[PDB]
Amino acid sequence: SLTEENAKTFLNNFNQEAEDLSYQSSLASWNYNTNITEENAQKMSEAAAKWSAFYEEQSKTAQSFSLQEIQTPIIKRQLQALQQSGSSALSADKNKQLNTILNTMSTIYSTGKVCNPKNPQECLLLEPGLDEIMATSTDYNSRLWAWEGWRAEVGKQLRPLYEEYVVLKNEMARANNYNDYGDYWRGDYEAEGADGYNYNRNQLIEDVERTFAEIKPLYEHLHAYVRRKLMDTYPSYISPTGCLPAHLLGDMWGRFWTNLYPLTVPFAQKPNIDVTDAMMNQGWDAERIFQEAEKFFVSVGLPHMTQGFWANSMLTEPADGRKVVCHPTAWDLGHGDFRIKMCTKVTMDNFLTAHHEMGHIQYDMAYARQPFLLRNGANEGFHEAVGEIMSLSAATPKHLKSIGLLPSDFQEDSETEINFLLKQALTIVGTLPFTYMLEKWRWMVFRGEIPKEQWMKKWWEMKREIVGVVEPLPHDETYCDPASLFHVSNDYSFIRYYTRTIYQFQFQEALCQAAKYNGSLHKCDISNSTEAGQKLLKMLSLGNSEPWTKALENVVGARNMDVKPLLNYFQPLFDWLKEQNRNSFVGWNTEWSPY
Amino acid sequence: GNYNYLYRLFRKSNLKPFERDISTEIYQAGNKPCNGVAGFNCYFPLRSYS
Ligand SMILES: [Zn+2]
Repeated sequence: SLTEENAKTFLNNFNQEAEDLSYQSSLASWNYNTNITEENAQKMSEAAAKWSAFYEEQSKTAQSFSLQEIQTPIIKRQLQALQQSGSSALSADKNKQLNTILNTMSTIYSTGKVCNPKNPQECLLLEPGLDEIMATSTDYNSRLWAWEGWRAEVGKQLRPLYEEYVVLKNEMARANNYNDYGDYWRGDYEAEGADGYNYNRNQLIEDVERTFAEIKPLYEHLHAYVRRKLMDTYPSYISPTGCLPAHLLGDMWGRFWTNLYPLTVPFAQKPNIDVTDAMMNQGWDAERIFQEAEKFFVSVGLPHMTQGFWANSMLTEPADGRKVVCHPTAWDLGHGDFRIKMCTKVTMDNFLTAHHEMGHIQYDMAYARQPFLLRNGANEGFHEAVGEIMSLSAATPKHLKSIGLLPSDFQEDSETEINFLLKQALTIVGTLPFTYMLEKWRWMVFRGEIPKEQWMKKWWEMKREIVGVVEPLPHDETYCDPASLFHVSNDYSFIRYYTRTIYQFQFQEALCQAAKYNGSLHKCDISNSTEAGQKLLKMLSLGNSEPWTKALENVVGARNMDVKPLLNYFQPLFDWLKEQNRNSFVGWNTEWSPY
Repeated sequence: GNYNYLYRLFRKSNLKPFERDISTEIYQAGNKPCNGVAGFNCYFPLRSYS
């Protein structure tokens, strides 16, 4: 009769219909992504519209229950997760303007070519024919020209769209009891209701700033070492004491330094042993790859996969008559249906990707016992963290030696260990400061601390001091540098990549100290360990029903971010970096400019 | 979807052993008369399995 029973009945009625209505949309989307044709695309619209209309109607009707008299945490959490109205708080005309601005920005990012001072009949777009110069080309006057053209052609018209997008997002956030759009994004980390595990919205910022504080010397040493290694190819261009150039890196934006591995290598003579050229001599298949993945996954204490999983999943490329978008996905269709859509090849890259998707498959079925509203993560970082630890553990050299991939003659050597540590570092250490800087820039832009006439004054200088990257050519108050990313072009949250890496290291350490392991943190695995692997299964049963603080405290023992497995991971790498960088100058100054 | 089979979702009280009810009355969760229409705080007690 009172509020609790009515709210429970409304939640039950909503969950009775949503579980059936969302399944149709999920199944149609899976069919489209697997069988993209002219009929699935138009079939998307009616299912999506029906599901969206039902969800909006339920969200509107989920307001007559006040959030003060609900004492149970489950129903309060369900009502709050059903209270978020999203963009419906905006006016119809304002929502139409926001939609058309987003569409225009997306279609501008989709198009866009470059102009060459040489023969201009060549056009280079976002096709992989353009990033090859930035990743593989080792000469000058091409990568810099490509970067300048990309920032000049599509970097001009993205400014007027962004000016209106910022204010519209701020208005939409303010319409939902928020201070700014950055506050709305940070609200995902806000959890209310606990006994010592309560977390505040602003504290996230505080939990970020000191995190970057503990990766100053390792990143500075990596910057100095990569600069010194680049000196040989560019003795007259790279300044020994100055910051690294914006271009000439291993990425368009310097986010990923993976392509810098061939140029920056400790010992090029090392074979860098790989067993990709080993499955042909004895016979292997993609089905065998998935069988090995599931056998390893059930060797830790995880349930065996369903029979229909192997029947509804695509593991090899179709012969003819069907087209696949060629993107690895792990669909949760609903009603106990799970599928993997990806093309599997004979390569350890596909092996690692299959294990990463298998981690998601294990995670998704692990919360099948929730009333359709708690079937998510406590925070947005848990989803991609599950697949990272499984991929890391199966990639360990000891793991490959347990399945016959490695002959029982070569055990371990130090030089290959250092090479592997460096190549793994130049995928995370080189991207953490960039992510932090971009997130901070966006946060001050949305807060209002950066004026519209000084944008192209704060984006660069921080990159000169936080990331250690200096521009090759001046940029005035007419360009829009940060809008050129695909992530930025649409409403994507970028802080998720900053925290998730921590979750990649925090869990694994806790999964290795319970396996009677005393060695290096980068050489431990959870194979053949029933206990080391039970903790993750126990924790993978709450989702967002409990605060992420409690789930973390019961899995790793740390209530907040205590991120120091990275230093234990790359410990020989840091020691070697300190040893090598002795007759040099570690650091950079925000005064030098190449031109 | 096999929408033939149905089941009961909302009832005022529990069922006695070896009891069967086929009443199609609207279950009222709120404190206001339903008037025979399915509006607020009133839903059908029978759902499908699909
Ligand atoms: Zn993933």
